[PDB]
Amino acid sequence: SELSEIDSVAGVTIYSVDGEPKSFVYKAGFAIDADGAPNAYAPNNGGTDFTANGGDDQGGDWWGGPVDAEGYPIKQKIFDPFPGYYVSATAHFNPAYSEDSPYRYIDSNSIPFIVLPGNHSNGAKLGDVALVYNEKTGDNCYAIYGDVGPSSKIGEGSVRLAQALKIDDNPKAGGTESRIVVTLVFPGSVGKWETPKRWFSHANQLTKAWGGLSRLKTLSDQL
Amino acid sequence: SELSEIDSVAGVTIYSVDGEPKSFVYKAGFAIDADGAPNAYAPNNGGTDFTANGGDDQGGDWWGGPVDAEGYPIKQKIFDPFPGYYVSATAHFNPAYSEDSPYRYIDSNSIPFIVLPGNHSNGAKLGDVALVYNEKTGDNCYAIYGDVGPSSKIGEGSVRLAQALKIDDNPKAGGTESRIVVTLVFPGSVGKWETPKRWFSHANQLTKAWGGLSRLKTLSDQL
Repeated sequence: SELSEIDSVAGVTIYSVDGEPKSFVYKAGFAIDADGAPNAYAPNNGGTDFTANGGDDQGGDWWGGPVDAEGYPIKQKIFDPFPGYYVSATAHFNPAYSEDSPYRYIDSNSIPFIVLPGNHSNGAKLGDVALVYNEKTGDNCYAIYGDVGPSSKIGEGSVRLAQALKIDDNPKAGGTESRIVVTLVFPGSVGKWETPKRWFSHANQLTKAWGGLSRLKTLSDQL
Repeated sequence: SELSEIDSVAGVTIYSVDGEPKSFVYKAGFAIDADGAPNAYAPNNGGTDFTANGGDDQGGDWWGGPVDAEGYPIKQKIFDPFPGYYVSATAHFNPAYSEDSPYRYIDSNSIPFIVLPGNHSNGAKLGDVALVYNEKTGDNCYAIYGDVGPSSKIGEGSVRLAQALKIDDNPKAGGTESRIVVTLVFPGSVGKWETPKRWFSHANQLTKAWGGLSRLKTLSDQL
């Protein structure tokens, strides 16, 4: 077999794929990561996700995004997409923008991105590209490794990636627990922030060199 | 008396203001410029503005945004805010993104920006900052010179700037022709693209040095 187990998370095996470019693959469900969307979090459950999923916004521990000097979530400004909403962070970021800016983070609503579990990146660096495939519908999309999830879970990506895969994109009730999504990651492919046009083109180039979606469909029968 | 006429458009006198930092001021209505908003234009009147307001989207003269090699408007991709909508352009732009990207242009929905009439920039360069004041309500906001309008009209700005001034922000039916908006432009203040946090902070410093909003309110009685 061209596939060799390199890792396993929550019952999902991750396989190294023989050949160039270097890649690994796994079949999992698809939870919705709204992190980075500028409407994900707001006071009093005003966002698309529950405020409490970012922590305590009243001077306790807030982990959902950047905080001020007193530990309160940053509120978006009049020049930000959703004034008064909190700034939701992703692990991948655009260095052009300050820590307190929604523009620093990857907008889950518009950018197809995958989540990898913490300590299970398997050599991938934030910004690396991937091909993502819904085996139930045939839908597929290129994506970046854009966020880090719990080390104990696997199979998660952005609101826009869900839309592209025809998976329910609602942050509260969406996603699927059915293991219908095949993710092919290209570790070492980018490793930095770049424009979506640039990384999408690169994902296309790597996928063609790797053997295309047709090869992924063939390999997916082993998963 | 601190004001000296430097220009006139559509019956609106534009005045330089004595002292540093250099500035000019005018009192005008506020038309809505949806250019740069990624939902402004789409085929078949799908955008927030009428498609015809961008020109001819059937291979003819299209001024609404970039076109392909055949002359038809560029459509947004799966990694753009509104896939399938046209790319709407502003005169001011972010050089980090390609001509065909909505991210290159100033998103009217989120960025407070003013329009100056073509051939009537009066020394201002795109990216320069301004203080904008609704004399009827007292609302005010800093903004950038973001787009170029018809040479025969004056008083126009972005959807977000309308929101900040509590003026109807609808691209089709909004804005006002009542001369209630006082715009104080700082020519030579920035003259390039930079993050909103940077230019907004600089506008705040220039306004402090210039004498604050209270000075603009007093000067507005001469307009």
